[PDB]
Amino acid sequence: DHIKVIFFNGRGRAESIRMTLVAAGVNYEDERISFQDWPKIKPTIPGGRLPAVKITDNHGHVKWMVESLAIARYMAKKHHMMGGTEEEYYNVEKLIGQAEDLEHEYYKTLMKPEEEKQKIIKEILNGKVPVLLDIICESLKASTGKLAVGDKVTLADLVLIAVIDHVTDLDKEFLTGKYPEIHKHRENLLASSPRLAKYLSDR
Amino acid sequence: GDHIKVIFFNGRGRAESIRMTLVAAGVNYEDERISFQDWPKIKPTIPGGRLPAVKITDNHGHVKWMVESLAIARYMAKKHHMMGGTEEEYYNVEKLIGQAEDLEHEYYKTLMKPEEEKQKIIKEILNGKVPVLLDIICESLKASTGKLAVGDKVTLADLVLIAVIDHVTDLDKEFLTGKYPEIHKHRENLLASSPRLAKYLSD
Ligand SMILES: N[C@H](CCC(=O)N[C@@H](CS)C(=O)NCC(=O)O)C(=O)O
Ligand SMILES: N[C@H](CCC(=O)N[C@@H](CS)C(=O)NCC(=O)O)C(=O)O
Repeated sequence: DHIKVIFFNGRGRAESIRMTLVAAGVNYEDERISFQDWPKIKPTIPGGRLPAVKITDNHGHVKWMVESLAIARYMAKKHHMMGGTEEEYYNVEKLIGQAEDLEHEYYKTLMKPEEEKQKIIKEILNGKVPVLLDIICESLKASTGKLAVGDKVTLADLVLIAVIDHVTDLDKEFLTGKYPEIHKHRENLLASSPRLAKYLSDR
Repeated sequence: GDHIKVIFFNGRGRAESIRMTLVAAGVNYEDERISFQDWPKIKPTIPGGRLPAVKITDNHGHVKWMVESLAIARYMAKKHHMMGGTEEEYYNVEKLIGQAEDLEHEYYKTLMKPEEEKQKIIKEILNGKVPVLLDIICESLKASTGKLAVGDKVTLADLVLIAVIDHVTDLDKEFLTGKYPEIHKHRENLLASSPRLAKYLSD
């Protein structure tokens, strides 16, 4: 099996797929599509949207996967990162749903001109962003372990890291002196996963 | 002796997926609808401060709280064999869910806005992402190994899809008239496959 991850942006929707693969110790090839090449490549991608995952086997047969968090969930599930009980599974999904709500605020700021981007940033950072970070903080407090859910790595952990990095892309100081539980989550995570720590250090 | 209470405000909102999976599973529950007037006082009693939420009471009267609509839905669906029976069916369940939620998110752009502003946004999405997403869902449905969204039996993907199509039609009751045969065909196949849901929806 050759796994290829096809995407536009370096820390976009593909991050959860890449992080999931990295934490599982599964090898993959990154293929980044330029803004210039997209018109040509679009019709070749089932569904016409990125990110997408092209899996090619030993005999050269191709299976396609699309919808970032559907792919992420599938891989996580295969590598035991979707919780170990129905109840852990619920808590993995709760946190993902929370992180995705936060991500959606961030998305409001994306590919807009330097001007409109900063009016939206100011609106969300005084709006749903702190509300959602508080909700995530409380969710983290309720874990039975040191990570988002239980004591071992799940998709919840990886989706959370990616969304937090997005918030700090909007205001680098936003979590400075605040949300100890979030800061602590990342500490505990990089310790449970040398791979991810190594992946994230590089970029 | 679990008492399941579904707490919400809309009525055909984010709770719908929870209600529909309970209905399909033939699991009984109580609807508690929160009025605008009552929300200020009820809000601090809901963990997370957001609806919908599910309050589960045993025969002793201990409380377990569930929040995040699609985390609750997924947990219920998983418990009742509606999240696919293989890892690949599971991926396909999530793919369709992800597609439906993209559509839902366009619909949300129109909500709780004054009549005039709502008409400007409705026109934008209906000539933009809405038809693009409906075409993607149509092709997803075509790729099913059976007559429903994934395989031949009910999954969460089926219920999330019908909820989102009803939202599209709330925006323009004619939008799918003579279009998207596979979507109409899906709902047909679904009501037939689930008397309980057909009953639930007719009323
Ligand atoms: N539900 C999303 C859909 C992906 C999506 O909205 N892709 C955008 C960029 S992140 C895209 O490929 N736009 C190019 C196009 O649609 O032509 C996912 O997580 O996979
Ligand atoms: N967590 C997401 C979203 C929850 C959400 O945005 N709920 C809103 C309305 S649909 C809410 O209860 N807001 C009340 C408030 O925040 O004061 C879900 O349950 O699907």
